[PDB]
Amino acid sequence: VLLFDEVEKAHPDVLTVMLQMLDDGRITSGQGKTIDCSNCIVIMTSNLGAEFINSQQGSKIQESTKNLVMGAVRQHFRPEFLNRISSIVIFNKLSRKAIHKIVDIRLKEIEERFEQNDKHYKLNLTQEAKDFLAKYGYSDDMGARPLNRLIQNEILNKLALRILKNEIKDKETVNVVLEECLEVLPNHE
Amino acid sequence: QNVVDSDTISETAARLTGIPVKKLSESENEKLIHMERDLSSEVVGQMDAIKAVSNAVRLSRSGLANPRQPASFLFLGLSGSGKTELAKKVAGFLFNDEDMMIRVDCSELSEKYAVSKLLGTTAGYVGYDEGGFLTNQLQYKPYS
Ligand SMILES: Nc1ncnc2c1ncn2[C@@H]1O[C@H](COP(=O)(O)OP(=O)(O)OP(O)(O)=S)[C@@H](O)[C@H]1O
Repeated sequence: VLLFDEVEKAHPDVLTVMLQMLDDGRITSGQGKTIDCSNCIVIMTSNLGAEFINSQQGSKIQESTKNLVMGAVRQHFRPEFLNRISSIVIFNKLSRKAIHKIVDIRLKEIEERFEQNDKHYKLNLTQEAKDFLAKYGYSDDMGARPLNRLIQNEILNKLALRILKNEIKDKETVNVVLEECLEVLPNHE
Repeated sequence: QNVVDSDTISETAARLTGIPVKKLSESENEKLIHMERDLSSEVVGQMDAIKAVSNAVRLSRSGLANPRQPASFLFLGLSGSGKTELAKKVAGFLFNDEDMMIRVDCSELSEKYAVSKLLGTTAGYVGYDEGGFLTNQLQYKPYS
């Protein structure tokens, strides 16, 4: 799978080259050898529609907004480029319900990043924290991303300190502050 | 028996070097006529182009076309109109195989590499294997 992050910034000249890649897979090397990559998947991303997604016209992107985005795309890339795209997809605005689901997922990832069993949550507050985080991360302007900041700033930074202070051995708990904080299990042990 | 200027030598040279036009083929129906029909069968519309190519190709028959000029076309038009599909179909007819067309990746060009990747370079430069797209093909495929 090829991934071209922020294709809108790529100079049109390279996109011109991508035209070969995107049709018949005949991207060739500098030395004249043909690659033949028709078996691959090519994904490119961009922010061209931001000015219209920011119209806030629904969660599922509504009509008109989608069309204005298409407009931005057409005004940015040459038609020959766009014509070689199998599908142009516009992502949806991450609604509160999406945020709740996202929070569940992100918290799981945090556990997956825990290489050792001294970094482990029971978490608790599966409704309270979930709600807190969901409300605070519900911002169209950053998509799902501020959730990463919420978790770090409200949960992990504090955890780091609790670890340094030996206030945790394993099986951590998050507590509600009128904000969030962590339980002291052992205490400077 | 003997060596016939046409039926023996012209045809012999063609067997050796390629060059269908010197095979002095018995049929311009199963070489030109069918060309227009089949190119038209697969490429819808652009009949004008099909005929332009077929006729340019027609002139090469028996070597009538200018000894120093390749049949040559420039295809302009709406993308999605078969600007390269026709070319493949022409190869599809000429070599009875669309994949025999030599594609030149012009999409990637800079005056500092643009010629060299086609024709390669001179001695003293990293890598000789000259001819990426043109020299290395044209040396072996005279009527590609
Ligand atoms: N007149 C036609 N009849 C049948 N199929 C066609 C016709 N024109 C286009 N197509 C189809 O649509 C595509 C046309 O391809 P191309 O000739 O590359 O389009 P194009 O205009 O060459 O794209 P660019 O960017 O100008 S190469 C092919 O994949 C064909 O399947």
